[PDB]
Order: sequence, then C-alpha cells, then structure tokens
Amino acid sequence: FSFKKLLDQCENQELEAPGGIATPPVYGQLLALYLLHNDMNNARYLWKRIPPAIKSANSELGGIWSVGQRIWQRDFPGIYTTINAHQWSETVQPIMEALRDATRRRAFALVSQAYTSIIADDFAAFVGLPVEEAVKGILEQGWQADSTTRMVLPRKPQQLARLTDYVAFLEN
Amino acid sequence: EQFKQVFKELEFLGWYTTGGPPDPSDIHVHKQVCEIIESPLFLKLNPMTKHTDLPVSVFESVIDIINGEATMLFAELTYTLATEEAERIGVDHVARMTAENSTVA
Repeated sequence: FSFKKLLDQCENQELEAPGGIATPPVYGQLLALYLLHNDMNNARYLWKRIPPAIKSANSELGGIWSVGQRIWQRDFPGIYTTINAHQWSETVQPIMEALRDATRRRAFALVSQAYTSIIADDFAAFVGLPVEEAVKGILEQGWQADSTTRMVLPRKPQQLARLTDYVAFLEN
Repeated sequence: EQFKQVFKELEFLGWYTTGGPPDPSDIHVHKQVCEIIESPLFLKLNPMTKHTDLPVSVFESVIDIINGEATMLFAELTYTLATEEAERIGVDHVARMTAENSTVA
C-alpha cells in the first residue's frame, strides 16, 4: 500500500546523503517510524548511529530516545506518560498520536492473549485509558465483567498445478 | 488341425482385417473365405475413425436377388457387450494399473 511506498521513500532518503549524515528532522522521523513498527533493534542502532554532537544539540532526539527506552523495557503505562512529556513537530503531529493508537492495540493483544483474569487497575494501566475503556470491554466487545472484585475476564478470539509440479519434480 | 486339439468347442467363424471401409479387396477375400463355411463373419478395425460410424464393425455377406451378375452386399450387424464376471474383473484390474509418457499426464 502507500505505507510501502513511504518506507521506500525513507529508504531513498537514507541511501544518499551529503556526508552520510542527514537532516535532524528526517533522522527523528526515521527513529519514530522504527519505534512505530516495533523494529527496536534498528531503532537503537540508529540512535547510536547519530553523532554525539548533533545528538546533544537537539532535545527532540532525546525525547524520541526516551520513548524508545520506555517501549524497549515494555513498560506499557509509562509509554503514554513519556509520549506526552514533549511536543512533537507539526509535520509529525497527527502521525505520532497514531503511533499511540498502535501501542493501544498492542496492549489490547497483550490482554486478550496471555491473560485469563486481569486486575482492572493493571488493565487500565496497560491500555492507558483510565476507567472508560473497561466499559468498552463489556458493552461493545462482549466480555462479562463483575463488580466488587475488579476482575476483568478477557475472552480469547491453483492447487492442481502445484501437485502437478510436485509429481513432475519427483518423476524426473 | 493344430488348434482343434486345444480349443474343442471352437470352430471357424470368419475373418478379420484392419482398414477403412469395406472395399472390393475385402469382398474379393470374402469370396475365397466363403468356400469354407456357409456365412463367414467380417470384423473391421479402424484406428483412424473420425466419422459417425463406429471404429470397429462386423459385416456379413448377403446374397442379393438382383438379376444377372449379382454382386453380394456387405451388411453391417450390431454386436453386444456380453462379458463374464471373471474376464471383466481381469480387464478392470488391467485398467486400474498404470505404466515415455508422464505418470501425472
């Protein structure tokens, strides 16, 4: 889709540079994209790839890296707290919130799988939404919750040619 | 005389030839075969059939009543598909089995 072409554009931008170092905005955009796709190894390697002088010159790189450390340790509740600490540039204003949504979905998976019963406070910390998302669990999704115990209960959700190829390979 | 001592209840019935339609050569050969038995059969096998008539066919000589030089006609007769259980099972087995043609083909 368009995401593939956008990634191709970033690959082109990274491929050639005046001296192997690109502009700080595109470096921050690449680091944010690496954080978005959960490709954290390339994210940290890009972070150490940045020269120390330009790294210390701008604090936006520091904030992006702090978000990267927060997501590296899988500290879900603190990801939203850290992502809101700083203000991002305008050209990446709407997409970074989208990244938050992505993390949202990630947390949802980590609750739907690997949790038969989850404490309401821990569930709210993982998803980030304080109390209202719990409602979305029962009314919309279809779970069954109960009060006075705060125990959320997640619920776990062309060939003939191939065979001819196999026989042709095996017979010869 | 050689085969009569192996097949007791099997006597002469007719002659077979591979080819196209019944031609004057076929009737010429039948004119000699007919001196052995009263009505020899003819069994034509045509592997190159692309027409309405069946590739294999059975013919019988019919003495026409036309006056003068009466050339006997060759009338086609139908055949049945009678087969014993044992021989049918045998050909079924030989058809089930297979095998420079490709096996998948």
